[PDB]
Amino acid sequence: FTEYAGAIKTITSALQFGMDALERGLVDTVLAVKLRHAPPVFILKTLGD
Amino acid sequence: EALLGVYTNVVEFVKFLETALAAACVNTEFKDLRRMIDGKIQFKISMPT
Repeated sequence: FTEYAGAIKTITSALQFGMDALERGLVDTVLAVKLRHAPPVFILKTLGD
Repeated sequence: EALLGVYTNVVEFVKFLETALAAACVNTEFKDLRRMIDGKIQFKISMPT
């Protein structure tokens, strides 16, 4: 009973490692999208006038 | 002829719990050092990706 409940804690900590390492993939790619459409200031500043 | 001497007090220093050095060290008082050989602390760090 202390080995059955000592390995079910392994797989949930490998399931919590599953989802809460995928939530980076939102924060990774959305930051990566904004950088793909990122002109710098010394380009955009005169065009904005 | 009985005489009487002049002795000053030992300059007292109050124990360091009134000093702010207690911030640098949590202080658990310990009962037998001749009984402990090598105490230890173990860390276990799970690391997401």
